Amino acid sequence: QTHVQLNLNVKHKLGDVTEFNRPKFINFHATINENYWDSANKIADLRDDLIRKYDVYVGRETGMIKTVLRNVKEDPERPGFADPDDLARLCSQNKKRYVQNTKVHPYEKYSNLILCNQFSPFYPDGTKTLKGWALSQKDTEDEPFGTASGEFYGRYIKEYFGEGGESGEPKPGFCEVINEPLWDIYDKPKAPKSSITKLFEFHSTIAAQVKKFNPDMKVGGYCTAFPDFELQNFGRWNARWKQFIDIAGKDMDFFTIHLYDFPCKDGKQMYRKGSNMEATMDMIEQYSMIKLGEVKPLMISQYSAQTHDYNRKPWSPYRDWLRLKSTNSMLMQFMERTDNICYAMPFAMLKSEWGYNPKTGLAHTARMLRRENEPESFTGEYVYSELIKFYQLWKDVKGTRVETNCDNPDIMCDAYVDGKNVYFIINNLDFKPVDLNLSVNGTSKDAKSIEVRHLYLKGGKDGVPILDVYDAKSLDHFTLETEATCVICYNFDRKVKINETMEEVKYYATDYLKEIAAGKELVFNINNVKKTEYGEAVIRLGLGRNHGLSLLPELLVNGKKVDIPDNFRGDVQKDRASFFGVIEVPVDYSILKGNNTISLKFPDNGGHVSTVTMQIFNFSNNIRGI
Ligand SMILES: OC[C@H]1O[C@@H](O[C@H]2[C@H]3OC[C@@H]2O[C@@H](O[C@H]2[C@@H](O)[C@@H](CO)O[C@@H](O[C@H]4[C@H]5OC[C@@H]4O[C@@H](O[C@@H]4[C@@H](O)[C@H](O)O[C@H](CO)[C@@H]4O)[C@H]5O)[C@@H]2O)[C@H]3O)[C@H](O)[C@@H](O)[C@H]1O
Ligand SMILES: [Ca+2]
Ligand SMILES: [Ca+2]
Repeated sequence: QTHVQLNLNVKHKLGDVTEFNRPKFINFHATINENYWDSANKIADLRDDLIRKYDVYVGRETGMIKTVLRNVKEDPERPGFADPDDLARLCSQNKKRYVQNTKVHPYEKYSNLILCNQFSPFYPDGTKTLKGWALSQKDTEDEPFGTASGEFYGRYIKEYFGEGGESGEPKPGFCEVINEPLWDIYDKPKAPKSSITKLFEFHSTIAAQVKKFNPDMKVGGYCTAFPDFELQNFGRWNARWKQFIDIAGKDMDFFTIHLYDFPCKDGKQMYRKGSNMEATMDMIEQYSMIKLGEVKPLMISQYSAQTHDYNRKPWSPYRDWLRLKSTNSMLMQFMERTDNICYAMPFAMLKSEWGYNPKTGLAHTARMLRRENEPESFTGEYVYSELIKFYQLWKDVKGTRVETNCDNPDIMCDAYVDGKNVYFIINNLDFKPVDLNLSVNGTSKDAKSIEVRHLYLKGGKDGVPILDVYDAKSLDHFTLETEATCVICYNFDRKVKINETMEEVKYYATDYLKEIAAGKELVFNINNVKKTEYGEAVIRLGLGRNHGLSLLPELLVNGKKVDIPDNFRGDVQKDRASFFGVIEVPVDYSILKGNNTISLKFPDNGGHVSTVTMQIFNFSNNIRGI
């Protein structure tokens, strides 16, 4: 059995973050004003049900800005620029419509918009708009590449947005430059394979133009489709994210990526959830520290699963389950880095009727709503898809984060205390059920009631997701299903007393990305580590190696041997072309100092140590009783 401990009197602080952030995490890729809320739905007031009743936030939108770009007239004085007057006119028309849409104004408190451009025709590669002109492709001293695209974006923001309600739509919280650009530039079928660094330069130019018109706006990039750093023996890292940080990092307010699991790509299962995404995120942070001297806030503006083998099929509950299980696991991992994550948005749209293709009968593959007669036909009124089960599972969850421990790296856990209520969340990265033994420490009182919520798959492949919700008299043991999540809600007679603190601090090494040779010591240094009397620690070894090569180096920390566990977070990456993941290594706190030397020695040749970082967990008192 796996032992899962909730220390509900011990605050878990990370930076200045001590609380669950519902807007940052419990959200979807929608806006309050899309017209799809207001027709063809079984529920008459769907905003009240989804946004208000479930307390769900928004959002992200790229379609309105695309429509304006594709239809705006060209400046007669400046070939390749949007006409400022016509741009102001189109934006004013849209503003007037927002101003008159008074029914949506009370929902602005649920909205913090991520604005982004779709790749085309915003990227100035010669693609013409519906008006027959292309954004300027110049790259001169006075007109650096992207000047016209940037001016369009800055003017759009200035002209369309107001300050809420009858003054116009609130300004976006975040402006991403461009969606998944290297997919179109380099990786898609028949891509032109034009310059990669030119796209990075373009980001600095866009940021400068947006800020010329809108001085306080936050700009970010590069909104990566598939951040796959280990490919070509880390040549992909070196050509892409490394260069983006070197070229544009200083000009970005935030970094942004997309993270998708591949549960079914020609029958293969290639996951990011677990150790792989830990390696991706650690590498961005570590190289940002080396080059920029600071970790940049990270946005994940689309995440969950891409379901290739089901993307030419009609809707099913099973396809929704594939998305659900990736969402829950990735969310837990983003919650662990809440101090350096500014926004994480599951890729689920409200309705996306525009994505229905009548030639094939295929609807959009990531919808909160589906028509009642799907999958047989795209007819009938809209009802919730199975993706609503995510928001049902996470309903009410809020409060001050408290310490949890689960002695199986395939089991992730977290917990939040909201007055009398405690939410204990447990997620399974393993591909079988896991029996859990639960301990709740730090109070002398038993809970008044326990509500168990368990989201799992019934019936195997092509089965259905089930959200079981029930009251329990006690919960000392619980079997968490394959890739499942539970949210256990404890209700107490009186407010829970939080009287200790565990402060987590993450430390980076002085260097990174070292080639592995057999028998050759690799030395990393992690310095200025602050210790207290009582604490715990985890060393984080990012390894990128071909299959068959050892993931069990000899590890010395300050000259002392430290064992590496056989088990790490998530799957062994069998169907991936190589292993890329962080191996988390508990380390005796007494071995650590302020300046630390971490030595690795492998028995075999090949691959890299991508990063070595360390989490320190410092206690306010002897909370373990050692
Ligand atoms: O499209 C017009 C429409 O856009 C709407 O806004 C879009 C904008 O923000 C939300 C909407 O979707 C986003 O784009 C994503 C979306 O189109 C999904 C599909 O639902 O696709 C995602 O990209 C996919 C596609 O291209 C890159 C990525 O993967 C690709 O698949 C590949 C496989 O085919 C292959 O076998 O394997 C490789 C890996 O090796 C890939 O997996 C492909 O599926 C998009 O990110 C944003 O564009 C707007 O709201 C509307 O008004 C209207 O403008
Ligand atoms: Ca990309
Ligand atoms: Ca990449």
